[PDB]
Amino acid sequence: SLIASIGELLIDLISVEEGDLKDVRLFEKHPGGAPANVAVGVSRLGVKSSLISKVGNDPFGEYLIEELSKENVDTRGIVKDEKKHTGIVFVQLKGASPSFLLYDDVAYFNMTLNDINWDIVEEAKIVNFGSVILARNPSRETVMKVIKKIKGSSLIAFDVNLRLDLWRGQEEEMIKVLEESIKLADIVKASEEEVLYLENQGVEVKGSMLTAITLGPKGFRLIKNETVVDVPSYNVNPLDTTGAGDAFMAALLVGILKLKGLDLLKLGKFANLVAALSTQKRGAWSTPRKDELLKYKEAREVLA
Amino acid sequence: SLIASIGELLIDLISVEEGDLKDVRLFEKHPGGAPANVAVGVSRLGVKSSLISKVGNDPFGEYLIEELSKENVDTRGIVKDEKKHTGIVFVQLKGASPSFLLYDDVAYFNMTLNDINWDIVEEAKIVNFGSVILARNPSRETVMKVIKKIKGSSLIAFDVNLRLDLWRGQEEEMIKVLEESIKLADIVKASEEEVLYLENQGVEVKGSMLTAITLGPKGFRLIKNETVVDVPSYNVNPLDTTGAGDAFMAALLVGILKLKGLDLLKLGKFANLVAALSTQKRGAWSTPRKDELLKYKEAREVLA
Ligand SMILES: Nc1ncnc2c1ncn2[C@@H]1O[C@H](COP(=O)(O)OP(=O)(O)NP(=O)(O)O)[C@@H](O)[C@H]1O
Repeated sequence: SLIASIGELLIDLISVEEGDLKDVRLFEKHPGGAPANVAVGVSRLGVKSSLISKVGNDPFGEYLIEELSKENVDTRGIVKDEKKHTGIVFVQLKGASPSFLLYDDVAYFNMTLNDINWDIVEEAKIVNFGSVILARNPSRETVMKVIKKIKGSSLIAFDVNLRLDLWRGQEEEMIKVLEESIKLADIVKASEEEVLYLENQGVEVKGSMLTAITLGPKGFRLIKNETVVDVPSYNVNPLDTTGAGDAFMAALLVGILKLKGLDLLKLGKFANLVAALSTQKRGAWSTPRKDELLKYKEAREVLA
Repeated sequence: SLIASIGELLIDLISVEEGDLKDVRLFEKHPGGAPANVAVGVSRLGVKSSLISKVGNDPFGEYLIEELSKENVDTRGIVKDEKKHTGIVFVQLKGASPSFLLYDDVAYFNMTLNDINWDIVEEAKIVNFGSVILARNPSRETVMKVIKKIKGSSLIAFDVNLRLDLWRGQEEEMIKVLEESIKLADIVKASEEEVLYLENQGVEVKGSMLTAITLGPKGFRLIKNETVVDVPSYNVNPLDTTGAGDAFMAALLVGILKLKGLDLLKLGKFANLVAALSTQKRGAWSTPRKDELLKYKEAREVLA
């Protein structure tokens, strides 16, 4: 029962104080990258996890592999780039206007077909990927080729996770690769904003097997073949919602992998529980551990 | 008179705690880059200073330009790159073995001939550069062409500032460029360690007009045509010596510009004073300001 994530793996330099990145003085270093965040979540839920990515031959690349190893995420598919350094992004999560500065000339955007460990990806039942990694070549063509290649042997999950800043000057190609990725996906996760934006350009944001649309404060919605199920969010006191989204995706993939048929109700309750609890942990890796979850019936239904 | 510096301008992310960069958790952001440090030093000493470099069209590029402007440094020659981000370097100054992680695929290494403001360069009486910017093309060929084109129309200063990590795989090409740069230099500055490294590979570390060899805390030595002067450092209890070298250079260049002749005595004392006092300020921009210097006889002789 393997779940493989392929994409960006990087260092998040999170602003410690408020203000535009221009005026932030202090930063905290943490591991980041949607695919890596989900990989860690999947692992915490008790499912063997693998990450396919590329870091530089430097201290930060070493740091990320170490942190991933501590979470028991299979790191064999993470290649070290001798020319490009570990990906980094400076982020400001605070304030009404969260912002970021992502360095694109880095290792994870430099993946080529010869970097892919095919044994690992062919061994997975579900392969997860996002749009961020597709923002630049060679990683874009590489990822698309890998997906097209394993289609049929593995369920393909795609988190839209759209970041317009990463496509300035190539919006036409963006629409094309996103649409192509969606059509290749059995599982598609997106926000209503992303659904509107995309559909407002002739692109239908839907998975062939399952679609999950996040509604921010209203919770989320699980759509399958005209059968729609809405799930309001739990009312709790969040300490940090930074990793909620990826905690949700992890849960959703683990649930799909675990339950016989795709029972939207049980899946929704499980996903919801994981996300809700993730808000009680700090950081990008806030997914709760299997243990903390067994105390819940909505979790035993999928993990136990 | 105007002194122009050409080279790296970047963001220094300084480790807050000790330890390997892999483990450092907190980093403080500050403006950095030898040429920029010298540019600021020159302006503080009351001389018109211009910096020729390239930053990204991003928050950090804006931060650097703003900071330089607060120091009255002419930034007209600082170009914004639409394709590369602002240079950055993660730094560990603490410990027995300080280290760094310099991101090389950044804006300041991507300078082309059309990025150079020739008006500013030609108008300068002294043009200063260092070896770091020569680490990668196109900046390397660009800087060499500029120096060769003004050679003879302006004094040329070169701070060896040797960083081996930046030349791995190209150690031989390194020696060639340093040799040629030193030979194009009227004024050469280097530490005794560097002198013993180059001359040990058939490289003579000497300027055609003046040579400055530093000896760390002990002091420095000014050499001009077989005339060797030893300047023992003034006694001080250092708060931070990070910017001492660049403060020394800024002083050395302002002295050379102001002094009718090349009185190595009036030059030594001045540079010695400026460097010594710089140890009383924290950070890469530690050059004392002119107003703090007018209280010293050794300084008035040069500025007043
Ligand atoms: N503790 C100190 N007390 C007095 N003067 C100092 C002290 N440390 C440095 N200096 C002065 O500042 C000058 C700068 O030297 P240093 O910091 O070694 O710069 P550098 O030669 O560029 N070395 P680097 O660029 O770090 O490889 C010295 O030659 C001294 O004259």
